[PDB]
Amino acid sequence: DGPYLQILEQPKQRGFRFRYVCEGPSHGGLPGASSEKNKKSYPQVKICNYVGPAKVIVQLVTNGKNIHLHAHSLVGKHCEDGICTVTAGPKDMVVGFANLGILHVTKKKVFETLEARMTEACIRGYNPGLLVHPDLAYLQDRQLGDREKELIRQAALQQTKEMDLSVVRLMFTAFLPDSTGSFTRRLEPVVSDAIYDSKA
Ligand SMILES: *C(=N)N1CC[C@H](NS(=O)(=O)Cc2ccc(Cl)cc2Br)C1
Repeated sequence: DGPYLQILEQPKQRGFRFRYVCEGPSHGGLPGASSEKNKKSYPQVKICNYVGPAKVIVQLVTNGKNIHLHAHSLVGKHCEDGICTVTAGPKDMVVGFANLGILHVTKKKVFETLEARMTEACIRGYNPGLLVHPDLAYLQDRQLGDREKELIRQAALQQTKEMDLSVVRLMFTAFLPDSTGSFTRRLEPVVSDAIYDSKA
């Protein structure tokens, strides 16, 4: 059986509030579903049917029937431009995320963000067929043609109206190395349970 990503512990659905810019940095983390005062635990995945070096990304996605990129940003260690990028392996294939925050996007900046996020996803091959638009399906970086840009602007416009800023999901995607060592072999992604803003 082929290599696949496994969720071992989900994020907890309720009880963690989305943070604002003004709270600054944080050493704390979105809790795992099984977390307790006395034994804190965190979202945790495992790469399976493969041992060796790997890349794991976390993206923030929506809780709609057609799952898309969310406008909020993952922040914390190993977070850039709303994506958390870590390594796995070469022996231990289990990866945890103990420093995840979900940063409120500026409403008014939802569109600009999405467009900003959709582009990067398409450039990097981070699930654009699935998460941006069906016809952007040519995943895998990438120099953007004019027709790609227009689907993106159109998608972003459309999906900005749809955006629910009170709920997100994590999407985990693992990458294995090609012959050159570049992490190119993308395994099918896995979506987490919904996370709802506490607002407290
Ligand atoms: C940033 N300057 N903020 C001011 C209000 C928020 N503060 S907080 O630390 O995020 C928690 C808080 C505190 C008081 C009130 Cl009334 C609401 C909230 Br969410 C962000």
